[PDB]
Amino acid sequence: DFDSLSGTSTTWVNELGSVMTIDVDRKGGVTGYYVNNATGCRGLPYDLSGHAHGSTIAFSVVWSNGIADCRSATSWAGYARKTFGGVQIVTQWSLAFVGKAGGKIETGQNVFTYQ
Amino acid sequence: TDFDSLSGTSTTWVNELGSVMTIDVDRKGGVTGYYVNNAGTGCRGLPYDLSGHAHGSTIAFSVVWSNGIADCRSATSWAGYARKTGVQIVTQWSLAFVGKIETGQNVFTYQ
Repeated sequence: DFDSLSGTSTTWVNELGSVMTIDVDRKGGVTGYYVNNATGCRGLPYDLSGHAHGSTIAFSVVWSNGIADCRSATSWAGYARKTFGGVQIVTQWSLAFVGKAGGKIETGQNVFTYQ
Repeated sequence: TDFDSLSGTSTTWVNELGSVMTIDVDRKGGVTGYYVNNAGTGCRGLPYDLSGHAHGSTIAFSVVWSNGIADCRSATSWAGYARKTGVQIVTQWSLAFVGKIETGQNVFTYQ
């Protein structure tokens, strides 16, 4: 349950080796940071914010940190899935970026495992 | 113009389903405000908090559908870009509920 992360800091990794550390407060506020391993802005920390309640969570990263700006933003929505024994976050992500052709939106799936 | 131009401002946007959001962009591009689902659906006609971040021409924000009044056991995230046509935000959304995931597109029109 995301309410069980109240007052904790936890690190999670997805199938690409992208990592996030999320702090969930007593009201379900989510702060932390994300390191992308996919793409541009690889290996640098980006600020992350969102919210969790019950079995669902959502969080956002803008890919600009004052070092590398990938002219893009990603948001994730997910649900908690308990594993034999652990808990994973099963997400769908939305990506927006501005390139030569202007704005483009993309989508995919990411599963985050608790470390 | 782009989201940097909204720093220190509060603005209202309406999507093609007639749902409404108000976004407050702080001086560092933090986004806070409220979302009202008007679609059909649960958690309808009540403000939910939204949070996210904006920089340049892109924005990302999310809503967890629990506000201490109605809980729809779900979370929606949007990522989008600002487009001049009027100014619109073209978004892709992801919705996670119960566990299942749905996706779609919303276009928000500045009021």
